Amino acid sequence: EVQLVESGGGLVQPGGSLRLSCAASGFNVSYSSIHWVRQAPGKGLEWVASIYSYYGSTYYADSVKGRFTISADTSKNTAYLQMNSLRAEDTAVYYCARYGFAGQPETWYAMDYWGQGTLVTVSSASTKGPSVFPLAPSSKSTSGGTAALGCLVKDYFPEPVTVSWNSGALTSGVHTFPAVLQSSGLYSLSSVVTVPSSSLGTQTYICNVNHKPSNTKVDKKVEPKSC
Amino acid sequence: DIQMTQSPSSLSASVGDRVTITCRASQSVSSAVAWYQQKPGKAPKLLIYSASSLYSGVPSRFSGSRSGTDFTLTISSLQPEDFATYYCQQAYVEPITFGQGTKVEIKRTVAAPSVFIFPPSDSQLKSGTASVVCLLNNFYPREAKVQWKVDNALQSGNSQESVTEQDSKDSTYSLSSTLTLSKADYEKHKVYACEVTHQGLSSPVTKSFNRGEC
Amino acid sequence: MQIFVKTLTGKTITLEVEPSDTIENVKAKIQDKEGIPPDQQRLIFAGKQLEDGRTLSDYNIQKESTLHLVLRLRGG
Amino acid sequence: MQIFVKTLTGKTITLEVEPSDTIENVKAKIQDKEGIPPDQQRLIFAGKQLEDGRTLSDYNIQKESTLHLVLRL
Repeated sequence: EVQLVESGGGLVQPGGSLRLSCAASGFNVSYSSIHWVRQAPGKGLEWVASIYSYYGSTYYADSVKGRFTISADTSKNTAYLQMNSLRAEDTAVYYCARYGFAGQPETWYAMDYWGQGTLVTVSSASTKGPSVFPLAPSSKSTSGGTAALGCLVKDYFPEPVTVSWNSGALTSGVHTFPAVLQSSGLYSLSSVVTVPSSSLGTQTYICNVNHKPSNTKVDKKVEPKSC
Repeated sequence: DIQMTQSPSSLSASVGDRVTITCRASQSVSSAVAWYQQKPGKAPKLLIYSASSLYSGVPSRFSGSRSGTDFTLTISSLQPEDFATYYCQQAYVEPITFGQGTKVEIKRTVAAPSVFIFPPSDSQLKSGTASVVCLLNNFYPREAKVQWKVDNALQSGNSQESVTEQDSKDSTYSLSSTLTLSKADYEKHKVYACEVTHQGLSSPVTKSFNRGEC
Repeated sequence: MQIFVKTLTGKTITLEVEPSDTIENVKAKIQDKEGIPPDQQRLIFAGKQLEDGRTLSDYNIQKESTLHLVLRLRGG
Repeated sequence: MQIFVKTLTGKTITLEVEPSDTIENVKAKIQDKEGIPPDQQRLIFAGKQLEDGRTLSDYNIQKESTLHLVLRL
C-alpha cells in the first residue's frame, strides 16, 4: 500500500536543468527520510542526496555538491531533486528510496521501498524518433518446426524504448535485446520471437514499439520474405 | 569517508549451491549494513537489513551475518530467478556508500545455440541502409564468438553485438550481432555469412544467405 | 483521560489514554494516527524521555498533559 | 546482545548492540534514541572509563551488562 512514483527525467543538454519529483503514497514524507541513488550505465549504485524532512536536514555527495538541491513538499507528499549545471557524467538512472524502520525492533534503518527509476540523459544530441524495420522469417530463420522472426528498432535517441508483440498477446518466447550505442551516436535495438512455422501464413505478428522521449508509437507488421 | 569492498566481483554456481558474498567495511559500521538485489531492468530490492535481519517478502534462503567489519550475504537454495547484482550498503555515516556489486549467474548444463540469420528488409533498403542480424537463441555459457564474413572476406568494424540477461526460467542467454551496411554497399556483394564459435559446438556453424533470394 | 502530542511539523494530536497504558501502547496508538513506527517515536515529557517499558503513571503524567514527538534517524 | 546504560538521574536505557561494536558506535546509538551528542557522553564500566576505539569485548562486556553514563556539561 506504499509506493514511490518518480517523474521529471528525460533528455537535457549539458549545463541544463532538470527537476526530478518523487510522489509518495502510503506514508508521510514529513515523518520519513527520502534519499536519491543513481546508477550510471554499466556502473553500480551511487548515493546522491538525502532529506530528513522532520528536521530539515539535507546531505549531498561531493560529486553533486553545489549543483543539486534536494527539497521536500509536505503538502503534496513529494520529494524533489533540483539538478543544475548537468554534465555528461550525470547520465544515470536516478532512484527514489525511503530510509527508515524496516520491520524488526531495535534494528538499524534501511532503504525498504524504492521508485521505479527515471532516466536522465545528458548530451548535446537532439531527440530522434525510432525507425522500425521488420526481420522477416525466411528459409534461413526456420529450423524445421520453429520459425524466428522479429523487429529491428534502429537509430533512436535517447533511451528507452518498449517493444511488445500483438499488443501484449504474444509474450511467450520473445527476447528483446539491450540497446547498443551505434558508431553514429544513436541507439539500436532488436526484438525477436520464435513462433510455430504452421502459423506464418494464417496468423499475423505485429510488433509494437513505444518511444516516449520522442512521443513516437510504431506498429510494424512482420510477414515472411517474398519476391 | 567509509567505503565498502565486495568480494568476489562475479560468481557462478549451480541450482542448489550455497553462495557467500563478502563485504568488508572501511571503518566500524556496527550493524548498519543492508543487502540489496537488483534484477536486470528493475529497481534494487531490499533483502537483508541491519546486518542480519530478514525483510518481509524475501525468501528465507537469503541470510546476512556480521563479524567485525565484515558482512556476508548467503543464499542456501540458489534458484534461477536469483540472477542479479547484489550490493551491500553502509547506512552509518550520512555519505552513504554501496559495495562494488556482485553479479551472480546460474551454472547450467552446456546448451548449443540455434543460430538464425535475417537479410535486410525491403523497407530498410528504401531508407538507404542495410543491416544483417545474426541471432543466437538460448545457449550457455555466455561466451560466444560471432565472425561476420562477406564473400569469405572477414569484416572488421561495423558490427554491433548485444547479449541479453540470463533467463529467469531456463537460465540461457541470447546474442544479437548486427552487420550495418549501406544500401549500395549491400548491392556490391552476394554472399553474407555468420560464423558462430561456441563451447557446445563441436565445429563452427556457418549460416550464410545469398543477396536477393530467400 | 486524554493527553496532547505535539510534533515538530506543527501537528497536534490529542490521544485518549489511561495512566495504566504503557509507553509502548501510547506509541502504538500514534502510528494508527500518523503511521510513524513505534521504534522511531521518542516521547519527551518535562525534559525527560519516556522509557519503552514503564507506564505514563510512573512519570506522574496527568490529564491535558503535553508530549513532544522526536524521531530517530538510524535505529539500532 | 542487550546492554543497559543508566544515568545519575535514575533512568535506565536499553540498547541492543553487539560484542564487536566500538564505543563510538554505542555513543552514536545513544545520540540516536536519546538526543545527547557524543561529545557530552562518558561511559563508565566497573569504574573504568570507556576509551573510544575499543570493542565491547576488550572490556569483557557480557550481555545485560549495565553501563553508566555521565554528561559533560
